[PDB]
Amino acid sequence: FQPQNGQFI
Amino acid sequence: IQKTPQIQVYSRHPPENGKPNILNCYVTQFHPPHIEIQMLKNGKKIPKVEMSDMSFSKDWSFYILAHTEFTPTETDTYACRVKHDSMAEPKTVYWDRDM
Amino acid sequence: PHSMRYFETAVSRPGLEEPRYISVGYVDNKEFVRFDSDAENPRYEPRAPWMEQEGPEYWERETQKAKGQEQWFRVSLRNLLGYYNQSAGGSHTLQQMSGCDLGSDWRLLRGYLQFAYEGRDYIALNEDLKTWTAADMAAQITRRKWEQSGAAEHYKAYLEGECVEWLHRYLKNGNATLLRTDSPKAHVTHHPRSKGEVTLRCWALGFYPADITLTWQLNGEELTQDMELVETRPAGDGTFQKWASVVVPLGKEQNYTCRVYHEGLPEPLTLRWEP
Repeated sequence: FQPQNGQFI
Repeated sequence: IQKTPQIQVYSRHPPENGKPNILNCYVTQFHPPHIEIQMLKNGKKIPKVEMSDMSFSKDWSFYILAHTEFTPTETDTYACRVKHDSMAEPKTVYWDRDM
Repeated sequence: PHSMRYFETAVSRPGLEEPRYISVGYVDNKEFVRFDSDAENPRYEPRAPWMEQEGPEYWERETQKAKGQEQWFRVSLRNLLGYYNQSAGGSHTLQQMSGCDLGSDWRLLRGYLQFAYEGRDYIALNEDLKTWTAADMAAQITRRKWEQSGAAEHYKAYLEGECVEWLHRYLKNGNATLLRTDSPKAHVTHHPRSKGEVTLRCWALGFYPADITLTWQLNGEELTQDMELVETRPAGDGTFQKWASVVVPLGKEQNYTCRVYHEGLPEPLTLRWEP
């Protein structure tokens, strides 16, 4: 289950 | 931000002159992912070389498996030539039947 | 003692052509799913026979998330360009590793979430799942940015939730498969060298998983003294090989034994040179 990232770096 | 790749050249099955087999070129510990690997026969580039998909291990470095069909003989020499940005010149490693 | 990880990579290339994004999933260190933006029709693809079970819905959902990830790396990749003062026309790499480990009890034991840029640690989420460990100055900008926005909480939820729910699921589907083994088949070869002295090499082929132990002994004594040992290597068919050798005094050859230890063997192996 691919995780979906939060705020960009 | 480079890493100099390690190379191992070996057959999939124990060699037997005349018996078809698969020759391997396992490249590891390199970065960035772009790289050019060539497999040679008596100094000539082998056109039909399969390449595993790009993977990287826990220390961020990448590894790949290049292989091709070959039929060892008493006379033919096989080698792997790796072209990567972390080296100012390509590195060539020969297939050694005893390794 | 199971786990699941997603190893993601985004590499920028010379020009105004969007970077290539590659994402690979693992269960107990075995690749089970893969996505590549270079491919013809980019979609998430099965990579272990036990994943073909999932219907269309699953692959569609996964494919979308991955397309979002690709965009996220596109953006993040530009910001890094600034952080480090790099011209907009070079070669760069941003990588991420995320996942969870389950303990004996199958409960979350630890979650992971780290990034690297140009091959080096950039910022990692700590075991507490709330505080960050930036690797350098540049990374501080990002850490400050993420603290000042509760970015940690977002991952914590995934790591203790979906990560765990789906790992349990995948483990159920690929139960016996994942927990399989192929014993190694060994043999010893003899090779000349030094005047008198000679080389004996013990081979282990066709085994899975890659974990294995090769030992050499002289008169029942661990000869951990000058033994040649290559890194374990993939054969290409999904099995592995590894070999160890020693330089021995000619004639005194049959005075040495090779012992092979592997998780798939009913019992360890012992073998000697056989002229």
